[PDB]
Amino acid sequence: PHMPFTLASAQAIFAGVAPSRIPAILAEFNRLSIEDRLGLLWFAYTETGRSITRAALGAASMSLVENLLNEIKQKSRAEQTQVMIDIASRADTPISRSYGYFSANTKLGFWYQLAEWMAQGLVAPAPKDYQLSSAANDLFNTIKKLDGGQQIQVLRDIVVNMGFDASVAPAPAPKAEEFQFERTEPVVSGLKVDGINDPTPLAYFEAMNRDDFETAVNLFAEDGALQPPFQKPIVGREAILKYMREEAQGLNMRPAQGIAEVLPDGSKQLRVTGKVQTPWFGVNVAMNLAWRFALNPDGKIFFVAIDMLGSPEELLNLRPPSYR
Ligand SMILES: CC1=C(/C=C/C(C)=C/C=C/C(C)=C/C=C/C=C(C)/C=C/C=C(C)/C=C/C2=C(C)C(=O)CCC2(C)C)C(C)(C)CCC1
Repeated sequence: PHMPFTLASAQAIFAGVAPSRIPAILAEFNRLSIEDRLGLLWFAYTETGRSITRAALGAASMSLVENLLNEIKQKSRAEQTQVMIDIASRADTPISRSYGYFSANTKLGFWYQLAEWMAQGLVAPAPKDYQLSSAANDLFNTIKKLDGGQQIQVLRDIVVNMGFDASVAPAPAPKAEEFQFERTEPVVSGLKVDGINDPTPLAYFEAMNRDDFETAVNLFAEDGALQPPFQKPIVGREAILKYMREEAQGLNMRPAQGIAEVLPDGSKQLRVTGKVQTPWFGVNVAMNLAWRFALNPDGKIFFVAIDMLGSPEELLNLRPPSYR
């Protein structure tokens, strides 16, 4: 009584989340000292900071970054050093709580602008000067082996999980942290995805590529879910649309091959792969992704998982029975 999908059985399609070195890297990072973490972030960012899109965030998000960074700027070098520690360790402090309330791209923008100020000498370069442990230097080496997309996904996971959240069920973020980006490249040309004819996943890509989230969210079942890489599923159309507006806007998605299986009741499981650009890096970083779709018999998306991949070989279709 495989059908219909539940969230669990949907999560399990095509052997579940694509295998990755990222979880072990994040777990190892989280066991380091706070100084080792900040120092490693300085070096990790020194690889990738050149290719970051300058001036990416919109006005309202930039105002939040700049207000908080102002409060930081007029602290002493010692207090500034301590504030980076408080945020990075998710300490209960006013500034760490303020950071905790930021949507994800506002958090990334905060550190971007801080890193610029650290270069103007407007803020203490304490991360630059931290003495890394062997464990930290070993982890650095491991990270440098990841592909470009994997490296920025590690940075992102680390940055967005910083700050203190005082509430177990916080409010949705302000409507001004929505639609943060303005596109630079033309919308991706009408997709041919070798192996995928089903109109649902093709409409999904078409809508997301032109920021048409009203279309995209209406492709979901009422109780449908969207699972971002190494994140919990976002469930129902209200939550999914809010998330799409906050975090899935301005992406260029180039799925190019995939496969389907039809279940006896007409449900369908699909796994599509290809390359995606984030407005944070533009054409500079092509992330290798897989989308795993579970469709109900009416063609609605019950579930879509987005898995971060690491290699060209992971783009190919998986091989039953184990889906390797
Ligand atoms: C901290 C720190 C520092 C500064 C760090 C800085 C400055 C880091 C900046 C990092 C940035 C900017 C990273 C951005 C990463 C963005 C990524 C990896 C985006 C991936 C997006 C994906 C994969 C989306 C795919 C999706 C698809 C395809 C769907 O179909 C549905 C939606 C969605 C799931 C969204 C300094 C140096 C001061 C030292 C002290 C500590």
